[PDB]
Amino acid sequence: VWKDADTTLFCASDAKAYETEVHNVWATHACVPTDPNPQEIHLENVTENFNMWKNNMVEQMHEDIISLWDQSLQPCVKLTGGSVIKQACPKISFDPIPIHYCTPAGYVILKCNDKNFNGTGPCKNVSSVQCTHGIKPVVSTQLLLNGSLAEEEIIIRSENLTNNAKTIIVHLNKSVEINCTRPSDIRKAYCEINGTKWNKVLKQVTEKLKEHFNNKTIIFQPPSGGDLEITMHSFNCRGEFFYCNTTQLFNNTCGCNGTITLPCKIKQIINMWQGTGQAMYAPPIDGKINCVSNITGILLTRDGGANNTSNETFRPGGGDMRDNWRSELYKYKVVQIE
Ligand SMILES: CNCc1ccc2c(c1)C[C@H](CNC(=N)N)[C@H]2NC(=O)C(=O)Nc1ccc(Cl)c(F)c1
Ligand SMILES: *[C@@H]1O[C@H](CO)[C@@H](O)[C@H](O)[C@H]1NC(C)=O
Ligand SMILES: *[C@@H]1O[C@H](CO)[C@@H](O)[C@H](O)[C@H]1NC(C)=O
Ligand SMILES: *[C@@H]1O[C@H](CO)[C@@H](O)[C@H](O)[C@H]1NC(C)=O
Ligand SMILES: *[C@@H]1O[C@H](CO)[C@@H](O)[C@H](O)[C@H]1NC(C)=O
Ligand SMILES: *[C@@H]1O[C@H](CO)[C@@H](O)[C@H](O)[C@H]1NC(C)=O
Ligand SMILES: *[C@@H]1O[C@H](CO)[C@@H](O)[C@H](O)[C@H]1NC(C)=O
Ligand SMILES: *[C@@H]1O[C@H](CO)[C@@H](O)[C@H](O)[C@H]1NC(C)=O
Ligand SMILES: *[C@@H]1O[C@H](CO)[C@@H](O)[C@H](O)[C@H]1NC(C)=O
Ligand SMILES: *[C@@H]1O[C@H](CO)[C@@H](O)[C@H](O)[C@H]1NC(C)=O
Ligand SMILES: *[C@@H]1O[C@H](CO)[C@@H](O)[C@H](O)[C@H]1NC(C)=O
Repeated sequence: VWKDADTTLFCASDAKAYETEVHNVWATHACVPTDPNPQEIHLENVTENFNMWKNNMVEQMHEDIISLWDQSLQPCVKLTGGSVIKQACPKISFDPIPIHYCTPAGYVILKCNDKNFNGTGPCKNVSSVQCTHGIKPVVSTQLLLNGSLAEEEIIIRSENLTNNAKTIIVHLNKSVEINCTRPSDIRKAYCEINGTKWNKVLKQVTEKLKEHFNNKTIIFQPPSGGDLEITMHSFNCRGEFFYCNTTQLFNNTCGCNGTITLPCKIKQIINMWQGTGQAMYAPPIDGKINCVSNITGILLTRDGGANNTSNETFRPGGGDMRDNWRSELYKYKVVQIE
């Protein structure tokens, strides 16, 4: 028998002791080795209530990735609270590895196994684990990359679908590849996407949004302002910060069924996701830079004033990295064995 409780977690990883890669190096000194023989125990006659939007596991993983990034990414110049920090800025090797989050003695992790569980409310197929599965701390906006997929249906996850400032997390069941490259202006980059698969999955998601918003007309629109970090789909590829224009995906047109080519730029000055200010890095490395990533989720914000209007308007959201961890941690919760 158990009780809801918060506790300090510890991380586990398949990290290589001989790697120079920064994620491996952080987990070699901050995490344990993954359990060589994990045990999931299904708990019968048991229904449990979950809530991904009030889950302390998210804020603890957030804390970890903050610290991994400040130990691994060394910008030339940091501009925080008036201070201006000059540093060394060698190029690093960057490629995230899965992290597992594990309870200490006396506590345990309950797992929701309902395939169409939306994130809040009851779960009747519940298991028990000592560690979560392997989660990749991928930092990005608009699109959630290299994550896990919904088992059955596309799932809409939000704290309050009526609050328009409450972000929406769309969990796909079919991943779409995005192939982003800077070949051998050295900051010009691009991304290739199957419009065939994108527009079909996009149409499937607007069907899902009709269910939650009284059959109304779903309209996709580009971000209506902000810094480049949220107006573009931004991510780190091998240590370089990419900024990609995604208006061709957030578009209601679809003569369009081939490959979509998104324009991208590698930026050296960025607004940090940790909130601490600005940072400037060094020019990108020699040679072809290439990352192929799975799109497994979308982040969205709904427009306002349409209380009386016939349609609903959704634009690609992002910015708060806590929602990125929420999208992989939603099915877990820590409880104290009483
Ligand atoms: C409704 N949303 C609220 C909202 C909106 C925008 C933002 C926050 C919250 C937080 C954060 C504030 N910090 C700041 N303004 N300097 C700011 N996020 C970021 O700057 C950010 O993610 N950058 C970033 C860096 C690198 C990569 Cl690869 C990347 F993919 C993204
Ligand atoms: C509970 O979840 C498991 C794992 O996903 C799956 O086999 C099935 O949906 C459920 N099985 C039982 C016995 O409850
Ligand atoms: C999720 O399901 C619960 C009931 O299990 C319901 O109260 C809530 O409105 C649902 N939210 C969404 C976004 O579907
Ligand atoms: C991408 O998705 C496919 C299937 O959806 C899977 O086989 C592959 O391992 C995924 N890659 C990553 C990095 O998640
Ligand atoms: C994903 O879920 C949607 C329901 O929104 C469904 O129509 C679609 O067929 C599913 N795709 C797969 C591959 O199961
Ligand atoms: C969702 O937000 C609306 C708008 O403020 C609010 O009136 C409503 O109470 C919220 N829904 C819930 C279930 O709290
Ligand atoms: C990614 O794009 C590059 C350049 O367009 C190409 O050489 C490579 O084969 C692509 N990879 C995949 C998996 O499509
Ligand atoms: C929404 O539209 C579908 C169309 O298949 C219909 O079956 C359903 O009853 C409608 N719901 C509402 C609330 O109008
Ligand atoms: C993205 O491209 C469109 C034209 O396709 C352009 O109007 C828009 O300004 C671009 N996005 C940003 C953030 O500049
Ligand atoms: C888009 O996906 C389909 C799979 O349904 C694949 O056959 C096709 O090659 C992809 N697009 C391109 C341009 O190759
Ligand atoms: C997704 O995974 C592949 C292989 O694991 C990797 O090359 C790519 O860089 C990842 N995507 C991002 C955005 O890091």
